[PDB]
Amino acid sequence: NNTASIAQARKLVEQLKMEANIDRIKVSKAAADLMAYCEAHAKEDPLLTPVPASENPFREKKFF
Amino acid sequence: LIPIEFVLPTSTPETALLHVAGHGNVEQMKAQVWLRALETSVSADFYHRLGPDHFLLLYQKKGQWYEIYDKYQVVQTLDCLRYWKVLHRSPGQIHVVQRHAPSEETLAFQRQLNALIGYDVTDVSNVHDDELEFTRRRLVTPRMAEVAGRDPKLYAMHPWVTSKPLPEYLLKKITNNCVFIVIHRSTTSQTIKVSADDTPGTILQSFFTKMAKKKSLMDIPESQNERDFVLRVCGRDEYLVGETPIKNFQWVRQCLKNGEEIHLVLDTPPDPALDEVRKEEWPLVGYHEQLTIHGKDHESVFTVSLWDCDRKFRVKIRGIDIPVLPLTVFVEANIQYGQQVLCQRRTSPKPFTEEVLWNVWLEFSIKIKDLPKGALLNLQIYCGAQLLYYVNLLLIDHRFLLRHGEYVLHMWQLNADKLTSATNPDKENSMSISILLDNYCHPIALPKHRPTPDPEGDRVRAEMPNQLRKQLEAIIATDPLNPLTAEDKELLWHFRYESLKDPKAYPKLFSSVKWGQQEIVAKTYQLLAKREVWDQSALDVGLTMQLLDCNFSDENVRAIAVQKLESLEDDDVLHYLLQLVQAVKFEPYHDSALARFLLKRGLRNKRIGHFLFWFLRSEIAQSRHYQQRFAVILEAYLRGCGTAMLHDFTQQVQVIDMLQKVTIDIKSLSSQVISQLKQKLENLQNLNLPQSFRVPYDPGLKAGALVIEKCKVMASKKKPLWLEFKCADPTALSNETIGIIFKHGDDLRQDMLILQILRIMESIWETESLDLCLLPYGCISTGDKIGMIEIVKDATTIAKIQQEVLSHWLKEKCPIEEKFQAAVERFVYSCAGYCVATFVLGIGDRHNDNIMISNLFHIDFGVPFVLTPDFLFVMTSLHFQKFQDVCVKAYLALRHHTNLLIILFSMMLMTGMPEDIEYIRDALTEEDAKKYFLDQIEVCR
Amino acid sequence: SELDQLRQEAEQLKNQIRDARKACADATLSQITNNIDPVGRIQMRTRRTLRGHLAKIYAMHWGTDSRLLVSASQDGKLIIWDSYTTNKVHAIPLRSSWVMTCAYAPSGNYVACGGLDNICSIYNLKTREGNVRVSRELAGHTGYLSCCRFLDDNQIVTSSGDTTCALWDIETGQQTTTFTGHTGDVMSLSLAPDTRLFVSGACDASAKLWDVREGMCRQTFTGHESDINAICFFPNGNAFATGSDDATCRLFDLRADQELMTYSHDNIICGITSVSFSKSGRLLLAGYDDFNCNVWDALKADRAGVLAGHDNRVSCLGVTDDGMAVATGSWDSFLKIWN
Ligand SMILES: Nc1ncnc2c1ncn2[C@@H]1O[C@H](COP(=O)(O)OP(=O)(O)O)[C@@H](O)[C@H]1O
Repeated sequence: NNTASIAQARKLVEQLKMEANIDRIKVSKAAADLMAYCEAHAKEDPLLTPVPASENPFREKKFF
Repeated sequence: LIPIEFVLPTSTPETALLHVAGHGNVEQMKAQVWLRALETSVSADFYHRLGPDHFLLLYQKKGQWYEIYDKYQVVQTLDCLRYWKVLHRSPGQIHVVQRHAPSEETLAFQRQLNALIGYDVTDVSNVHDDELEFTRRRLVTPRMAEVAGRDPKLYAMHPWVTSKPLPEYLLKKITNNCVFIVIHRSTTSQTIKVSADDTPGTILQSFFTKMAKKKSLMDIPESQNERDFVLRVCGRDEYLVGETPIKNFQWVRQCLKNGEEIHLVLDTPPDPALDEVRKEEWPLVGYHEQLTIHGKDHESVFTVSLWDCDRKFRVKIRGIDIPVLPLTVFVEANIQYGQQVLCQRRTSPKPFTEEVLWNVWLEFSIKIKDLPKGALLNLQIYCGAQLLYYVNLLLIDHRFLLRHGEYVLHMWQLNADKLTSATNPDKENSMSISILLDNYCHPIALPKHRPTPDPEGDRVRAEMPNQLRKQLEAIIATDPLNPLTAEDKELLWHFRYESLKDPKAYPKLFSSVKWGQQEIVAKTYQLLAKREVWDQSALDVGLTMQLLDCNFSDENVRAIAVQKLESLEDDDVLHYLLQLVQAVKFEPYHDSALARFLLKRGLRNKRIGHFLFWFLRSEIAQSRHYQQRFAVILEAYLRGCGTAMLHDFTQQVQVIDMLQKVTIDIKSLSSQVISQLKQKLENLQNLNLPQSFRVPYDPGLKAGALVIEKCKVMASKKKPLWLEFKCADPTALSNETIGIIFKHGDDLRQDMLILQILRIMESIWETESLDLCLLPYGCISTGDKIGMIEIVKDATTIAKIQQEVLSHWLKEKCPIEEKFQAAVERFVYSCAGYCVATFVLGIGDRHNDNIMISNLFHIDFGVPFVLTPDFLFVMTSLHFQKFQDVCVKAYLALRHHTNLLIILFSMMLMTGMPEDIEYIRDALTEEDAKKYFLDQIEVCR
Repeated sequence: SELDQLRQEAEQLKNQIRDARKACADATLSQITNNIDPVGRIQMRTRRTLRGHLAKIYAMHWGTDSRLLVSASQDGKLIIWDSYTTNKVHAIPLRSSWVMTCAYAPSGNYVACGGLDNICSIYNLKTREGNVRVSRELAGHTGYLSCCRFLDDNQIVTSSGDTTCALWDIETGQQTTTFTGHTGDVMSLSLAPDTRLFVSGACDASAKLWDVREGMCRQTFTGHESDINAICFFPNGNAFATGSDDATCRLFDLRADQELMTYSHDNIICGITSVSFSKSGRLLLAGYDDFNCNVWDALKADRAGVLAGHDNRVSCLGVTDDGMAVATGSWDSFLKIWN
């Protein structure tokens, strides 16, 4: 039962080579990027900042 | 064209060499041989005179003879051909032998057996097929192998060995790893001590060596060696030899538990020749790929698989005709598979005449390929809809074919009663309904499912989401009375290799499988092909008693159940044997695997044989529905046991018969009645009422010549017979009369069960190292409303002692304070036992007319229980404390087997008795259970 | 020889990957985010309740209109709700009672669902006769359909219990691509705004980034001690969060190829059933198996609020495409919209 174990173990190493052959980015920059993304889109998120009830279809109005 | 040289019935003997048309089946060969005998034979006149049924086809396999009973068997099924090809026997030989008529020996034997059974076995006046007679011709080979596989000497002696570990509360009684054997011989009481873990051979050798120069004192011939003797209880016949530590013998444990001496007497081995079994002359009796129309030309077609038939099942209900009617009326037909209703149909109101006709057709939804092997065609005449009649009919038969033609059936009138598959024997006042199943130029032969590599289980091997597992294993760990909603059946039917390694789930896995289809059953017969996590599982026999219940009718679910049971041991088998008997009713056919199990069990033990005999006889005398099936089983059994057992059965039957005559005479109506009792009993003594009949509830306790002055008639309702025989064993260490009560008019199917269930409960408590000392008094049922009850002497009805009383009475009966306290204990323990057991069995509430304080026990099994003041007073609270503690402890001990209690309760209320099941859940309900149970006790107090 | 050398090559490349990740782990997100103002308390109110399901609700999915949403339930029906009006645009009864997932198509014409049937049944709302007709039975999976998301009217990705994912072409009803590599049952997936990548969560306590175009595993993220129950992409598409039975959430960045943040509390002991991001991504809404649905600050990792509107397990939850409302399904047979 070597042809199966070997064919499997090769897929593993061919996958790990895929994953290891990637140019990662410093965690600091990944964070800065995400923080400045939220900072950018913070206004456009009514769940983060409660928007006026008039703009809320669920509260202000029953006709749609 | 297969060449077979036939041994002709007549002659040097003449042999005919043919070219058998092996393409077809045995019928072609029969026609060919007949024509060849007609033409070739010089003695062709002989066979010309004789018809076709005057010769039989028997072949010699490995020396013996086998019968070609079914011409419908195909050439491949003829194992002779394959046997010859392996042996290269070309041409083969089939002996064409001439028939013969029975001899008188056989007829007398058959009449004897039919007298024993109470019902003919060769009756063919109530059967619409040969299921019964083929069951009988098939049970032979298993019986021949079972008998050939017996040990003569040991079976003759039938040692009653055991292998359970010794309970603690007995290990205190045993000390020093030794016991005291009070050997007897003639009158000498030679006491010798031996270690509690010695085989009887060692004990006998040691006794021989020690008294090798004084045995003449014991009054034994000096010329005899050790093997010339074997021990034996005194007052019974239970021999004690074999290979077992002398601590493992149920009678030794009984003695130790009740604290009584051990007494033995030397004896001789019952010779094996007395166990001979009379020779028997009766010679011993496809898949879907080979049995399909597709791929064949119509002129080479002989069979049509049940699955090719895409059509719908339909039936023709011609009408009904009753000799006399005993409103609106209308029929309803159903298909059923183990209490399931696959499809339903009915008709319209009709006049209520003595005969009605429709010639109508009723069409079913289920295709003829979707039918399962075991479908029941129920036929229900309702009236107005208050059911008034019923009858059932299998659709496939025992020999793997479909029913086709006109059928006239006799209806039963109005449980396991409604699942019967036999026709009323009342052929002259029963309602008869005729029907036609459309015919087929070829027969419809359902194959058996082929198990094939099913890789959904093979390559789904990682573990499943711990969310799905968590919602599945919460469902599985429910009651065995759990209603499986189609949600649950689905979730489980997809996880059909997850719950294949969880035995505690099996009667919840196969409760989901849909039997209405054909792919489902193929998948479910591939599921059971890899069962390495069931066979080698834990042999829990409180589970296997749910794979042999009403809801399951498959041919392999019950097979795995019985495979589990095959590994039990003799005593275990004995404990539940009443339900195993009650669990052959549901076997859809007559021949099954549970029946062959009981057969094979009864031919290597004797206590099992005796109790099996009495239970089968009771049902044959009572269960008119299945009486034919039970009679077949019993008669297939009675041809294997030894002659001596036959004689003992005969004598017991004679005694019971005579006693029944006297009883029925007596209840025909003062002291004149008593004198007439005396006269009848004396005449019966004169009329050969024997004095040697192993009392049925005890295959060792023999009752001897009656003691006439002691009998009487009680003044209660039924007024039974108070018989008092005397032991027929001279060596008895005492002379107490073997008592019996004989009672007419009270159903003895309840009290016979309840006693088994409390015996099992005692076994469980013993396994849990306790002893609440309940008394199971041997009760057996003999006919309808007639039973023989063992007598427990030293007894007195509670009511009587009342007509501080109970306490005073006790203090009196025990002059010594030590005996008094040992009594007060043998009273506390037992009152607790009974209180808990009846609070479980839901019968505690009744007046005190059925209780006998020997110890304490109850009689005449018709609030949690009765705990009247006198009892507690006999037991401020010190003994009252030991009482509560033993109560609660036993209560929880038993609540750890609510699975087994519920299964036995249900399987009992479904087959024994004449919203009612739920009481076992509330009653059975640790702190919570303890508090609830203690509440019951406090309320009664 | 060949297998021991290949095993030691595997276990060397593994520590090369661990070192390539530890190298980038220069600063933590909790440090960088110490400065930003905490999000505070997201006091949420139950705006709607969706009655009509007869049994447990297993899945739901908002439409691109931000108004319609499908929901799957144990009762064997697939209902389409109007969040604004609560009216059922469709109440489709299903062939299989054990439906486990549903997915409103972005186009709004098709809806899909599936479950124990091992088939992704695609339904058409805009049928020729206007009825709810089954367009396709996407068969081929060897296990229960665990999740699926429409790429378009003709393409849909589905995950299953066979430990693989698959891209389908609705027209051919055939698995365009097959995403092999998982070693466990795949509980969830999530399409990135860019349809060329999607992540999937499995019982192996790991997630995998797949290339829709090609069909390869690009990166594999670990850190969970138990099965991953839910996963979705960060609004931007460069990070994603995973919910697990280990009672902890984690955030993963693709470019940093490692864990950035953990969202958990000592009080939280039960597993996470569902997750969703706010339109901005600052808020992560996690469903729990304790009738609660805690609101976390994605950057601060602080539990801003809790959504407790159900009497039973909150199995599923979602966010509108406009981030205007939050739906939360539960085992109590009720969904609830939040604002
Ligand atoms: N197994 C037994 N052994 C000895 N005596 C018994 C046994 N069973 C019942 N009796 C006696 O029979 C009497 C009760 O008869 P029973 O048949 O119970 O009356 P009823 O049928 O009216 O209840 C009691 O006096 C009791 O001593």
